[PDB]
Order: sequence, then C-alpha cells, then structure tokens
Amino acid sequence: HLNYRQKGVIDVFLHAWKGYRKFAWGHDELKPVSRSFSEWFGLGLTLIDALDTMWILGLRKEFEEARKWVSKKLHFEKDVDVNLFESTIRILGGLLSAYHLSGDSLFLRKAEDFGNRLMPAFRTPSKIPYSDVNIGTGVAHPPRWTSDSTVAEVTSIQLEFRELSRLTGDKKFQEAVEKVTQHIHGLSGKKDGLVPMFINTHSGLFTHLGVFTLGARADSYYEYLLKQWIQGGKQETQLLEDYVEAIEGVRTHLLRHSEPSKLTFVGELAHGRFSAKMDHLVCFLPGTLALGVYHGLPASHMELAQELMETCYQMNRQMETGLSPEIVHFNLYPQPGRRDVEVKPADRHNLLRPETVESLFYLYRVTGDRKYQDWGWEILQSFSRFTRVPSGGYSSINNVQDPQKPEPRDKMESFFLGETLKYLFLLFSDDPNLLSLDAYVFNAEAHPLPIWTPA
Ligand SMILES: CO[C@H]1O[C@H](CO)[C@@H](O)[C@H](O)[C@@H]1S[C@H]1O[C@H](CO)[C@@H](O)[C@H](O)[C@@H]1O
Ligand SMILES: [Ca+2]
Repeated sequence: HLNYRQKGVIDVFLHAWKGYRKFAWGHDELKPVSRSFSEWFGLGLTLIDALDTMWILGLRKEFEEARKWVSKKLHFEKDVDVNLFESTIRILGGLLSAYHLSGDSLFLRKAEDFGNRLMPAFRTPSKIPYSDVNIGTGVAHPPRWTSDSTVAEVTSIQLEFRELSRLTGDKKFQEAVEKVTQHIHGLSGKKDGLVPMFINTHSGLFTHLGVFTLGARADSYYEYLLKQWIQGGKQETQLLEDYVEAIEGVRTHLLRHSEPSKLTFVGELAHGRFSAKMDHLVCFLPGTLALGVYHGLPASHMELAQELMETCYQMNRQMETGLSPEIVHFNLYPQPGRRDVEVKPADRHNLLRPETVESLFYLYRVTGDRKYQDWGWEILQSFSRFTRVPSGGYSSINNVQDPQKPEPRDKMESFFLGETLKYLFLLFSDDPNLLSLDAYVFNAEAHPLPIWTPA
C-alpha cells in the first residue's frame, strides 16, 4: 500500500511528467516556463532517465508509452558528440535499470548498441578515455584546450560497463573500464587516498597536483569505489582498501566545523591551504558512508554520516526557500549576525539536485530514524512551493534566498525525475524489500543495478 507521502511524490511526478509529455515529448529536457524543450544528446534524455522511476512508482501506463517511444524512436546513429560520463550514468545506466525492472529485452538491446558506440573514447595512448565521443562518426576527442580527462568522469562509468559485459557476454566493456580502475589504483599523487581532479589521457598521470575536493570532478570516484565493491560481491579487496583509505584522508585533511552551530563539513584543499567551500554535490557523502556501514564498514563511518546528513539538511533549511544552493561556504570562526551556511550571490541557484534526498534515503534505510523522512518531506514541500510551474513541470531557480522571486531558469533537469523523486519515493517507503540494499546498487544517476551475489 502506498502511504500519504509516497502519494505526494507521485503527484509531483505526474505534474512534472504532464509538462514533459505536452511540451517536450521525446526531447532531452523540458523548459517548463516557456513550454518548450532543449536538446544536447537528442536521445530523449529525460524519458530514459525516468523509465525506472515510472516503473518503481507504479506509473505503468506512462512506462508503456515511454517504452513504445524507445522501441520506435530511439536511434543512436546521429552525428553528435556526447560526454562519456554523462552518457554512461544517464542513458546506459537508465536503460540497464529499465531492463532489469521490466524484464523487457528491448532496453538491453538499446544499451548494447549505445555502449558499443561509446567504446572509441578508450582509444587513447594511456587507455584512460577521452571526455567526448561522437556516437555516429566514431571519433572521440578531449576538450579543446587540454588532453586531460576528469577523474570522476573516468572512474564513475564502471558499474554500467561491468554490468553490460555481464549481460551481453562481450568482455570489451568490462575490460576497458577495469583497466582504468586498476591504473588509478597504482597512481602517485594522492593525499592519503584523496585524488586530484584531472588525469592526462596521453601520460596516464594525474594533473592539477595538490588540489583536493570531494565535490565536482572527484566526488563520484569515492562513491564508485564502494559501489563497485558491493556490486562485485565484496571480493575486490583493492576497491575497499582505496575507499577506506580515502575516508581516513577526508577525516584527516578536509573535515572542519562551522560557526555558530559547530556543524561538520567537508572543505577543499589547495597546496595545503584549506577552503571552507562545499558543493552541494558533496552531500552524496553521508549516504555513501551509511551505505558502506550497512555493508560492514566501520561504525566511525556512521558517526560521520550522521553529522554530514545534519549539515546537508541545514544547507537546505537555512535558505529562505528551504532549498540548498549549488555551493555553500562555512565560517570557521564566529561572524556576528551570520548563519552557518553562507552563499555567494553567484552560487544561489538550485537545479533540483538530488544529493541531500539521496543521502536521506540511505540514512533512513540504515538507521530507521524517521526524522530523515521528515527532513525529506520538508525539502519536497519546498520544491513544490517554489519551483512548480502551473502548466506542468518544475524548474531550476536562480535565487534560493528569495521566496517571493526565486526566479526560475526555465529548465527541468533529467535528474529531477531520474533521481530526486525516486529517492524521495524510496525514502518514504514502508518496505525494505523495495530495491533492497542487499540486492541492488544505485549508479551515479539513481539507476539500480543488481548485486552479483557471490560464489
Ligand atoms: C559538474 O558536476 C557534475 O559533473 C562532475 C564531473 O564533471 C561530477 O564530478 C559531479 O558529480 C557532477 S555529475 C552528478 O550531477 C547530477 C546531480 O547533481 C546528476 O547528473 C548525477 O547525480 C551526477 O552524478
Ligand atoms: Ca550522483
């Protein structure tokens, strides 16, 4: 039976989806304020990202309609450059999850076609993949000013390629992504398990040495060490070792406490200088920590998970709209009249990102503490109050500090339906058998993939 809060999530989903159907059907993203759409893949991104969410929420007539579009309209031969990481976590991941939940081999067929078109990205001197690959022409290349790739981008594609190999029996996917993981396992230039942001595709070595963040460009490296370890049946001890090492590195080098509330937060390090800057992206970490504890990581990880969950909650509730901005700054020393969570004017956007509600889901699953459900409901009510578009859809906003003029940006990112509402639906569920942590691991875009239950 669905409960009150899950029904609320479904209502939000269906209001979002009626905008997508009316104004953006088959297109990458809804622009709900202007009742139009944008493309970058041209591959129905929001539709693919929401397949498994529709299935999970019981939206079966919508799922059927979307499946028909996948069957007749999804084609990968266009002359278009795609980012390998975004392609992998959203489209390859979303198709694999749709396959597993529905049992419909259409989704696997499409996944295999797509994965084969991404493989030219790995054709580099070091076998660290280029950032971009053209799925129609087979040409892959780095960005225009550099032969570096982003460390998170090359280390956050493994679940999907590993699973694709398992399902298809074609080893090329697994072999390509596992080479990357094994290579990075042996690289110099880490700080107590912390990785730099960039890696050169010619030399295979890290660049931008001495600069450490758990936010953009590095965050999901850590997430995918743990998740690959779980996926593989907990038999790949190097992944676990590198994860355990990295968490101690976080404790040693990046953790500080805010003023006035003494909240634990994760900052950035540049040539030994600490910076109290924290991307909302870093709020993945409490959930990943708690996930690890469920799977046997040390209790110290749970203490840190609970502290960071409170901080991420405050990053939301200390804003006038109750929604976290893209980037916050904390004060290490007392500042008269200031809250814990400071926000630069440029950073005040909210893009409907999932990381807080993602981590609330894990913290509730592992602890059973219903306050985490309450916190997620609070955030959802804030989404409804300040980002809802009457004709359909929800929009990113430019000013989380102005409840009267939040200033919509006219875009519904695919991860609102792929991630934010999925995690909220699961957070509110009365059923631990629903996508059990014993049976699935979620990829970087909330697409559940089966755990390889071991020998
Ligand atoms: C710019 O930040 C994004 O890209 C870098 C890699 O260039 C990642 O390190 C970072 O996690 C995010 S991707 C992240 O963003 C969305 C949620 O905010 C969503 O696509 C998904 O969760 C993805 O992991
Ligand atoms: Ca993510």
